[PDB]
Amino acid sequence: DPDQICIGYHANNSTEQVDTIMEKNVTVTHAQDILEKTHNGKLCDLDGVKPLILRDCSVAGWLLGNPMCDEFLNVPEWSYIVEKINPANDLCYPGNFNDYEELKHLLSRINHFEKIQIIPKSSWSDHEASGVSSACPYQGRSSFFRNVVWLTKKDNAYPTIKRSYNNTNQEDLLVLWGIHHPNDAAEQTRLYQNPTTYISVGTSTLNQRLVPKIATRSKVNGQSGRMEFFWTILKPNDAINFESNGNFIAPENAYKIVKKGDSTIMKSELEYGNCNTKCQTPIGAINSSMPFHNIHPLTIGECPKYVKSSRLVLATGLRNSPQR
Amino acid sequence: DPDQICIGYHANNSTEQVDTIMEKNVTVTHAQDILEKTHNGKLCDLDGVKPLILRDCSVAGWLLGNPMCDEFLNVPEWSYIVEKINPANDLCYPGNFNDYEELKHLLSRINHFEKIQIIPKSSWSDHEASGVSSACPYQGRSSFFRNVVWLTKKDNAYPTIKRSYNNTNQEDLLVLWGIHHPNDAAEQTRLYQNPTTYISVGTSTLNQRLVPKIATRSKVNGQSGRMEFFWTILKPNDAINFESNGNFIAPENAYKIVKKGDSTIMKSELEYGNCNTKCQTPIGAINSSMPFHNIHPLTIGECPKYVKSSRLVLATGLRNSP
Amino acid sequence: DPDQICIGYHANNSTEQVDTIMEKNVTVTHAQDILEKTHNGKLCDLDGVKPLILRDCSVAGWLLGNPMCDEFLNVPEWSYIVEKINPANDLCYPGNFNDYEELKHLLSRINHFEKIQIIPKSSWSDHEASGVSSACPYQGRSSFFRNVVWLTKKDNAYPTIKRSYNNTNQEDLLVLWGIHHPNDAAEQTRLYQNPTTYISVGTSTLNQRLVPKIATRSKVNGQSGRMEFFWTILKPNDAINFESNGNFIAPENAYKIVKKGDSTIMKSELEYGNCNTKCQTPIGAINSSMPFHNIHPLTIGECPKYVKSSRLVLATGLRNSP
Amino acid sequence: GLFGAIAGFIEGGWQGMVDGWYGYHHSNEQGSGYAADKESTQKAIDGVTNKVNSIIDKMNTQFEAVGREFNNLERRIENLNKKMEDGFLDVWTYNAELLVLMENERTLDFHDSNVKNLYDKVRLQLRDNAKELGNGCFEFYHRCDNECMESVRNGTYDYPQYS
Amino acid sequence: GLFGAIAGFIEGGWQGMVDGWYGYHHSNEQGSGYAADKESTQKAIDGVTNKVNSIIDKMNTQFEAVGREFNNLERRIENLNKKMEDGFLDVWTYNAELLVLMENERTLDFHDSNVKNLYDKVRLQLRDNAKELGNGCFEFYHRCDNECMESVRNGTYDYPQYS
Amino acid sequence: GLFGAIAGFIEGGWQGMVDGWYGYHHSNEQGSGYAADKESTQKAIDGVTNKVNSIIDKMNTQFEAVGREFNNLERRIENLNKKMEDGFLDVWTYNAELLVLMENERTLDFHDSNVKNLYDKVRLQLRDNAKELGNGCFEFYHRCDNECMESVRNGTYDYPQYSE
Ligand SMILES: CC(=O)N[C@@H]1[C@@H](O[C@@H]2O[C@H](CO)[C@H](O)[C@H](O[C@]3(C(=O)O)C[C@H](O)[C@@H](NC(C)=O)[C@H]([C@H](O)[C@H](O)CO)O3)[C@H]2O)[C@H](O)[C@@H](CO)O[C@H]1O
Ligand SMILES: CC(=O)N[C@@H]1[C@@H](O[C@@H]2O[C@H](CO)[C@H](O)[C@H](O[C@]3(C(=O)O)C[C@H](O)[C@@H](NC(C)=O)[C@H]([C@H](O)[C@H](O)CO)O3)[C@H]2O)[C@H](O)[C@@H](CO)O[C@H]1O
Ligand SMILES: CC(=O)N[C@@H]1[C@@H](O[C@@H]2O[C@H](CO)[C@H](O)[C@H](O[C@]3(C(=O)O)C[C@H](O)[C@@H](NC(C)=O)[C@H]([C@H](O)[C@H](O)CO)O3)[C@H]2O)[C@H](O)[C@@H](CO)O[C@H]1O
Ligand SMILES: *[C@@H]1O[C@H](CO)[C@@H](O)[C@H](O)[C@H]1NC(C)=O
Ligand SMILES: *[C@@H]1O[C@H](CO)[C@@H](O)[C@H](O)[C@H]1NC(C)=O
Ligand SMILES: *[C@@H]1O[C@H](CO)[C@@H](O)[C@H](O)[C@H]1NC(C)=O
Ligand SMILES: *[C@@H]1O[C@H](CO)[C@@H](O)[C@H](O)[C@H]1NC(C)=O
Ligand SMILES: *[C@@H]1O[C@H](CO)[C@@H](O)[C@H](O)[C@H]1NC(C)=O
Ligand SMILES: *[C@@H]1O[C@H](CO)[C@@H](O)[C@H](O)[C@H]1NC(C)=O
Ligand SMILES: *[C@@H]1O[C@H](CO)[C@@H](O)[C@H](O)[C@H]1NC(C)=O
Ligand SMILES: *[C@@H]1O[C@H](CO)[C@@H](O)[C@H](O)[C@H]1NC(C)=O
Ligand SMILES: *[C@H]1O[C@H](CO)[C@@H](O)[C@H](O)[C@H]1NC(C)=O
Repeated sequence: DPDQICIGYHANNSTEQVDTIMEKNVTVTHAQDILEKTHNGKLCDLDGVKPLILRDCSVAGWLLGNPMCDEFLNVPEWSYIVEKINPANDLCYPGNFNDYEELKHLLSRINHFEKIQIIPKSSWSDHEASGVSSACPYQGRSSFFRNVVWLTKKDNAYPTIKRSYNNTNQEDLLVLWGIHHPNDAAEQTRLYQNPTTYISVGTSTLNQRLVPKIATRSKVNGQSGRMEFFWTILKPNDAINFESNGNFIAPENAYKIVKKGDSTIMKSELEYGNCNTKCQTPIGAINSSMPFHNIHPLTIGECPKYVKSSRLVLATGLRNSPQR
Repeated sequence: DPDQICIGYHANNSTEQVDTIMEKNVTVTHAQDILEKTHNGKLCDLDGVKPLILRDCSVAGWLLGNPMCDEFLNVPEWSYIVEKINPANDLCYPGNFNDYEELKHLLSRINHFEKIQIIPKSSWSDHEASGVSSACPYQGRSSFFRNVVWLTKKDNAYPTIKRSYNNTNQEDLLVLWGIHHPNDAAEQTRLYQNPTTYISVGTSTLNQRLVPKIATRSKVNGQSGRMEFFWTILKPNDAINFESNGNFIAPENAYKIVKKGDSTIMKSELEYGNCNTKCQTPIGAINSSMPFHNIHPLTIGECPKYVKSSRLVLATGLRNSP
Repeated sequence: DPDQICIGYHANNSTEQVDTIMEKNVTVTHAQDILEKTHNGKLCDLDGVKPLILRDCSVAGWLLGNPMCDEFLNVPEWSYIVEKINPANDLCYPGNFNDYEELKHLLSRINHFEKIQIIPKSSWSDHEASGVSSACPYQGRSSFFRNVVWLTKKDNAYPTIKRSYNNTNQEDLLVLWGIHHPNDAAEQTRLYQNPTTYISVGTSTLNQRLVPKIATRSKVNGQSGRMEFFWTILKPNDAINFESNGNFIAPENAYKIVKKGDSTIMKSELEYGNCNTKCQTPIGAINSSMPFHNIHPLTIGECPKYVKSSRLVLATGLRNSP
Repeated sequence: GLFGAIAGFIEGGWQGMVDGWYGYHHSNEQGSGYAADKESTQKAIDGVTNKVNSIIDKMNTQFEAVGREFNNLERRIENLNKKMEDGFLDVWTYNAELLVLMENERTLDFHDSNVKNLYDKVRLQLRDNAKELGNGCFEFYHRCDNECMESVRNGTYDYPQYS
Repeated sequence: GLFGAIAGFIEGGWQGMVDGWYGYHHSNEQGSGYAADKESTQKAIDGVTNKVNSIIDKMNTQFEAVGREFNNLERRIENLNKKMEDGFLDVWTYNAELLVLMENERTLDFHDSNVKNLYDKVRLQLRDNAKELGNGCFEFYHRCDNECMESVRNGTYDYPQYS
Repeated sequence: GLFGAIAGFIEGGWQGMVDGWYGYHHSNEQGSGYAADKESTQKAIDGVTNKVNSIIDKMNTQFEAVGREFNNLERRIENLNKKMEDGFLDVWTYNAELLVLMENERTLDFHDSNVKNLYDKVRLQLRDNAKELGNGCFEFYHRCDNECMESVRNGTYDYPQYSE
């Protein structure tokens, strides 16, 4: 019965496992998971600011004002933009948006537009401004883009247009306009009278002169004609000058860039989730204090760091071997 | 006299050396090399599939049908494509191939074409279709690209051309055409009659109107004129529409994209090696179970991971001291 | 009182601290700083070769010969090029330089040009060649770029220009030309007589035909007209051919590329420092034997490796006791 | 493990010691019980906590993928973009997984070392005054009361007093 | 080495032990013989095998260069492409080389630790019944036959009997 | 530290030993004094020097940023360029910082190990002839002069002679 002192270490009922280089599944007394693996599956407000959910509209359909996209005529400030992979409501009248991807890039740094009328539809005296197409229906009637104007001849005449707009606002202005590419020579004269036409556009930096391209093309949304759209950023105190004797899709409304900051165009099929988050991904929001996550590489907000790992666990305690 | 037991460790005759952070060339009892440093110096079949070895032809020369490239009129399915750095047989008639690199990129995902006729020579009733150049010799006589047609005036007239081709096949179709840029105004009227010409091309997505560029140019392959070539992918059930009143280098043949998968365009001066491999580089094939190799960064097949290392040896045994 | 031997380790007066994973600010007997954190704040010669300091001029103002940039009419060999973030003297006559960034990229591999005449002013017997603009002032009077020539009508006519230059030199030649985009139809006839004009340019590889664009534009540097500039590399033994009936900003001088090597275009507000270095950054030179530095990511010369660290210190000695 | 203590010469851990990571079991005439060594436990807690923080903080400036969009004739740069973003993600996934593996190994060995050091601390204190059983226990030659046991744990055991 | 056993208090290794990485040499009245310790050798074989595989597997998802072509007016993106690909190749070359260097160091130290632990296992078994010479050998005070040698190697040698 | 010697059972270091990293303090009839161990100190200098050289050499082929310029309609590739260059700088900054942290830890434990090994080297020589105090010192039973002290440092201590 002599007295004794022993040296030992803690054990418990933990079944937590960690990996090392030389062994896997080592049971430890304590461990710390450092990987967030769950999300709420929703699109939420970011730090109290609601996203712009484009629903069935594309960026092009919104900005040009496809009639199907009237929900988005005057959107409020946003935190990020959500777009579907293939939005149904794009360019109702078939064609293309020149430098479309660069334009979308600019959007990733914009939080709020203020749309303003720059050239009133009423102001066209010597031209018809009511051009419509069945490619752009609204309430079952042929209509047109809301923000630009289809000008055609009046009294078998299309006099040369000379119109200027001076940006007297303190903000940069996004201006949109287009050109119509007709089907044939007869269509050209039927719409615009003049057989040979152009649009010239000038600012302090822009030097554009466009000529319509007549070509035989496949029907798209019921039309073989095409519209090609252009954009520019008009600086405060600079003016834009349009000249045309036909095929001109005139600006009506332009966009003041009123708020700039962090934004992104997120590709997602999800709808609005009536929720708030600090960290958003295209497949759901993250509410976590973990340093890492494996939800999705594309995030915005105050987020954990993304890794492709299925599991990340640090040993904190010691090798768990209770006696028996 | 007293009994004794000792504790010890293995030593052997090994001369295998490893490196650590604190010391180099440590002799160990056992080591494991994990770096493949050898290749066979040949271009081989990849898993039983032979590559397309373009020899002295380029992609452009093959696809447009430079007469010097007739070996490649209808190639079979390939595993990868091998092209020389500067292939001598390219655009026989001088000019350029529009978005050529973007086209070559598409090729990196294609394993087989099936070439088909889309506009027969016989359809040209009111134009001459026999145009040739000494820039494109065949058997040393003036000829032309096999897959496109040089249309010129007939009876001092070049009426407006209107042709459509609807892709009724189930595969995507690679369509090629061109424009001829002449030497001067007199050459323009001599070949095409009309002094001011265009080529309009439309599909569901394409809206092109080309106009010839007359300029004074250096002779290349004996000619100062130029041809600029264009391409599009015509989807099943879409149609391509051509209109022109001159300078039109029309499609004759186009390519059905009948097999897509893993492929690449390998730049190499080597030719076919009559061998088979699971892993190919531009300088030779690899046959290895090592996890790493240092042969070449560009590989195709089931390959080890490339590193720039000259040596990678893992210690397995212990320090071996004499 | 009986004898003893003890085992111990070195301690000293060192206050040097290092960090490990498990603890920070460990006092050690010896440490080695491996991070250079200082520079001299100057722009220096790189190993005896002076940089080209463009002062208030851009690359475009230098090459075209903006009259404000006469300091740089014939610069000697350089080690690197320094340009301000926003140089005051760029395109005095407003417009743009086509593929400007691709040109500047080429410059980053050139150390010296020799400027040569390719079309003498004596060539222009049937056109006026004295065109100037208040957009390009020099000594308070309207002037123009030094290296190109503004041709206008003479005796109410502008006959078709045909000019050729053959590169008989052993070096590649950088050739610059421009087109003038006028304000309106009346200006077009006032300057060039011909209402519809072109510039065609041909080499063995270039095939260009430019047409001016009339548009109503804001005044920039007092002018609403615009000039657009173009460039090409003319190979030895190749020739360049220009043709125009108006709006042509003709070459006078071009640049032989005589020395190629490592160079760079550095953006900096700093002036020349009358010093010599082996390693230069945009904010100052580095003279160090440290393996790392945190001065600036963009460097030229024999330099340490850049890292974003504020501190990098290796422990060499042992934990130092108080 | 590397230091031979944990699951080594000390066969197993004690579920009865809920007090800390390392410590003592004593048995004398007054009774028996466990007591955690506060010094080694705290030092280990600090070390491990600092490690967890260090791992998190170094990863701080990780790559952040951004959505970029390209058209049908920008396929080369689209591919470059994708391989670039995938490339950085793979690098940072590797860095995280490897660091955790390597540090988990070091953490387990750190505990093993601390246990061995605690054992030696007692061994060098007691010297000839106790028998070393070889299983982590010491059998005293003299009587050691609760105050005597406390001095061994304190690191103030008085060897000449009992020799 | 870190643990002081290999090329340490045990000066050299044994050519005569072809059987395993660590073990025993005995010399009693019946004669002498080498014998590898199966338990410690196998444990080490497992650890080293797991290590090698982990290294191969962690490097599994690494950058693969892809051939991309660019025209004469695409030099900037051509250079960007080249630097990006070279950039990833340099990162993974560094990773591979460094991991091998670090784990080679750990591997040799692992063997060293295993030898020290083996020696200690035997030291704690024999205790007072044998003299440790300081060269890895123990000199028995009592007679120890071949079966007695085996109980030492087994870990079943009982102290109470020979003291 | 991991090995229990430095700031462990050997409580503090010696200001008095300027001659090397590790060594001995003797005190006999002839006097007292510090003596650095040549073998272990040299081994450590070599190990530490090679480590330093290795760290530098592995970082030798690191990413180098190059100035590239883009126009107003090339913002996407400009941004791609920026993130690529920043990406590699962040990777290599991480590599450099982490490697230094990890190797610093190893360096301190390396010295700790060297001190413990040196102590054991003397322990296994002296055996029964010295009393182990538990603080790094060995109290002799027999008298050990300057020449006897040297044989301990050399590793040529003759145990059978001093048995007594
Ligand atoms: C008037 C009518 O119904 N005509 C029948 C033919 O249909 C017309 O075919 C033309 C092309 O030949 C156009 O597609 C016409 O569609 C519109 C449209 O976009 O909806 C009609 C618009 O009012 C017109 N808008 C304007 C401002 O001009 C628009 C444009 O002209 C074109 O889009 C420009 O390219 O065209 C369509 O009504 C029909 O083809 C024929 C049977 O083959 O029978 C005609 O009675
Ligand atoms: C008619 C003749 O023999 N002229 C002699 C000159 O040679 C001709 O020069 C012209 C340029 O003026 C062309 O280079 C001619 O070459 C071809 C060719 O490419 O080989 C001949 C082809 O038959 C012709 N093909 C078609 C479809 O028209 C082709 C094209 O016209 C051009 O390529 C279009 O750009 O031209 C060449 O034979 C010769 O220059 C001169 C001596 O200097 O003597 C002339 O008698
Ligand atoms: C001759 C004169 O003083 N006219 C007064 C008008 O000023 C002129 O307005 C025109 C535009 O119509 C130009 O801006 C003129 O500026 C120059 C220039 O760039 O400096 C003058 C140059 O001599 C001329 N150079 C050449 C080679 O032709 C140059 C070019 O024509 C243009 O740059 C081409 O785009 O133009 C400017 O002096 C003024 O507008 C008017 C008041 O409204 O009063 C006129 O008397
Ligand atoms: C381990 O013990 C805790 C109580 O301390 C208990 O919550 C847990 O369920 C136990 N685990 C088992 C029984 O698997
Ligand atoms: C332990 O690891 C093995 C692989 O070694 C794995 O298959 C298994 O899922 C792990 N056990 C668990 C998660 O319970
Ligand atoms: C736009 O209007 C302002 C205020 O009248 C004026 O100062 C400026 O010159 C105008 N801008 C242009 C480009 O004409
Ligand atoms: C080394 O020894 C092994 C036997 O263990 C033998 O197979 C091999 O051939 C030897 N190599 C020599 C002596 O070079
Ligand atoms: C290591 O060994 C190789 C091959 O024998 C030799 O070439 C090299 O110089 C050695 N490196 C050293 C000793 O650092
Ligand atoms: C091509 O032909 C198919 C089947 O005849 C037809 O349905 C389709 O509309 C055609 N495509 C075009 C663009 O005319
Ligand atoms: C530290 O000690 C060294 C001599 O070992 C001496 O040269 C130096 O001046 C001292 N530094 C101090 C006290 O700051
Ligand atoms: C340029 O001149 C050389 C020498 O006279 C000649 O051989 C060459 O063909 C010329 N190049 C061109 C394109 O005319
Ligand atoms: C040491 O690090 C601490 C935080 O870990 C920091 O506050 C302090 O500035 C550093 N030491 C000194 C002496 O500055």
